[PDB]
Amino acid sequence: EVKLLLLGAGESGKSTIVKQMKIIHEAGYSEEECKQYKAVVYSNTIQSIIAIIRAMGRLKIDFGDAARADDARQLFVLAGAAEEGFMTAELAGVIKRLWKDSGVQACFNRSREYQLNDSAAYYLNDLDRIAQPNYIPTQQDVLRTRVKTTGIVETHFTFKDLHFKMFDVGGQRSERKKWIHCFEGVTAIIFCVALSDYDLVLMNRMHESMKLFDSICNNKWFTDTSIILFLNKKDLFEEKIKKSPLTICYPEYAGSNTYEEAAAYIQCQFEDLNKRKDTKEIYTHFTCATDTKNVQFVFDAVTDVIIKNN
Amino acid sequence: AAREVKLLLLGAGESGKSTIVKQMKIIHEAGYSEEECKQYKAVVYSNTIQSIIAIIRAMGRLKIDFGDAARADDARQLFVLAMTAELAGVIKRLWKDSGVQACFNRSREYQLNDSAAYYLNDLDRIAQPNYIPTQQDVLRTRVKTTGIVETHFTFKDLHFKMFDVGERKKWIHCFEGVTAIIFCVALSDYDLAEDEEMNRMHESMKLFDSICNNKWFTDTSIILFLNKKDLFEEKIKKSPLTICYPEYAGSNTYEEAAAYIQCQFEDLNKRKDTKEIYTHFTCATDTKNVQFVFDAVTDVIIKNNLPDCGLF
Ligand SMILES: Nc1nc2c(ncn2[C@@H]2O[C@H](COP(=O)(O)OP(=O)(O)O)[C@@H](O)[C@H]2O)c(=O)[nH]1
Ligand SMILES: Nc1nc2c(ncn2[C@@H]2O[C@H](COP(=O)(O)OP(=O)(O)O)[C@@H](O)[C@H]2O)c(=O)[nH]1
Repeated sequence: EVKLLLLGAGESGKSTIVKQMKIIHEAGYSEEECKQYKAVVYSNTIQSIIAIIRAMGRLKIDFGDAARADDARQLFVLAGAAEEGFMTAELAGVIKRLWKDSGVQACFNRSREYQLNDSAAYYLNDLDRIAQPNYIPTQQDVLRTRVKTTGIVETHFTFKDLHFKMFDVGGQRSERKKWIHCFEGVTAIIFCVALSDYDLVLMNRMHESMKLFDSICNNKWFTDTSIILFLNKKDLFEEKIKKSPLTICYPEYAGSNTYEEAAAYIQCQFEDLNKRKDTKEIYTHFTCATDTKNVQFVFDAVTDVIIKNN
Repeated sequence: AAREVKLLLLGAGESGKSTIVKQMKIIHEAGYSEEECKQYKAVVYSNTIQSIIAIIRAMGRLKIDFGDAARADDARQLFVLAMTAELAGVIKRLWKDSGVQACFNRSREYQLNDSAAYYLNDLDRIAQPNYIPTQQDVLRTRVKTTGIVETHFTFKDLHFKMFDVGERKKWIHCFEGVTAIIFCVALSDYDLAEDEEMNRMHESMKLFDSICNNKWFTDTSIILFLNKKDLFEEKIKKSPLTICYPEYAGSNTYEEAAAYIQCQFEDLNKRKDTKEIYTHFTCATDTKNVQFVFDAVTDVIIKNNLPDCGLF
């Protein structure tokens, strides 16, 4: 029986990794279980479009089809009386026309300049499928779900004759930091880093993640804890690096803005934080948390290592 | 912030901690929507199944026979069949058998969910192919808590953070600035964990003794919830408190037994001069009572554990 502790800044993907464990080892999501997330998908979806639109204002930008001005105001009024767990084709229509707007899509691409759900685009596009009244959220839909984790979530599953007891720690900064403390001496830690946070001006979000990793990695609490590093959201990174310069996050970066090199660099910047390199090793994997195939492959490796290290 | 309140739910398990949690959602936020409830259809069924199963499976250990020998058939199916309107049938019939009912009445002899009768006596409306469980049905569900559950709610201009730990031991101390502890006690447990050392009540007492006197919570208000008083109100009429406190010489009446049990718990406070215990007789499943109780709880927190910040 092993105790794995998902760690890392919010939105790095701890939760998504939990679901993948469910989907990959125990059973997954019954058409029944999925139905549960209908309200979350709607919530996320509406949240995504509102954010983008409410951003057009600040970033000073006009809608494509001048008429979308009506749908904009409509969006809000309909978001208020929204009966969670169900979305009206009326609202479904408002979002749809807005998402297909020239100026709105322009704001969407200027996404880094504000806060926007990673899943924003994924849901919005599939809006036709999701707007249906009988719509049953797919496993991917569930995986793309974004819900702030509170308290500590604990999942169980057996893999390779091993009883895994995983832990995702939500809660505020301090008590979280304090909960981590009562987690000193865990079999393993899977620290997640959202690679796509390099170009975000949230200190830098990436450096923040780094600072956090530095603490966990060189912390006396985990001197016998397999520090596993998930350089996650590699997909969003790839689509992003070809437009945004890694320099934004690392001015001391001489390489080129290409997935391979930049990714490699980020991995370097994190691994370099490890002080006791001769004593303890960092097991890294570039991941796409939402990608089940990727995560199974990756978790396979994590297990193997876990097995040896003990 | 001064208007931040950290609440920790403690107690023995099946003592009503999560029921309080569920209640905080129903009272201070929205409650369980038609959809959300539908989510619990399964647990309500499993709860129901393991309950009737627990009864039958116990008839044996207690040398009990079915009323009408015809049920022995349904007994067989129940197992080799585990909801279908067929299952609903084997249940209803078994739930009516005199012998079963008699086994159900000796529940203290074995382990049985407290919502057993509730569900079973409502099996019809429940087994309905178009069953949408009620908040109450949700409230009566039983499902082990894992990890740490957290609930946020604003009430009386206070921002509450309530925690329920899933077993729970060194994690209770893993909290900082805990404003208050709501310790739950299952009153109806007096006449019955594992018949190992002491009975549930004494277990709970050990638990409370440990917490009530812990110096880590010296600045934490100790709220005691003598819970499941509704179930307690019934058992005291047909089961002596002596089963739990052999030295008990009082009458087996709600009022007297309840007071006694309160005393046994409050006596444990080894710091009567400095630390006060705020006791409440509750029915975690009763939304009305919970809010009433919780309203009193906050006034206590406001009036005893908060800086002069404006609420009092
Ligand atoms: N595109 C993409 N999205 C991801 C990936 N991992 C997580 N997400 C999404 O990013 C958001 C945050 O994920 P979550 O697990 O909640 O992060 P957490 O707060 O660290 O637990 C959710 O919408 C996830 O579905 C990924 O690798 N690629
Ligand atoms: N009738 C009745 N049932 C209760 C009461 N409190 C809790 N229950 C039930 O007792 C069972 C266990 O409660 P739960 O909150 O899970 O206890 P926990 O293990 O301390 O969290 C559930 O079926 C609850 O619905 C009560 O006050 N009256």
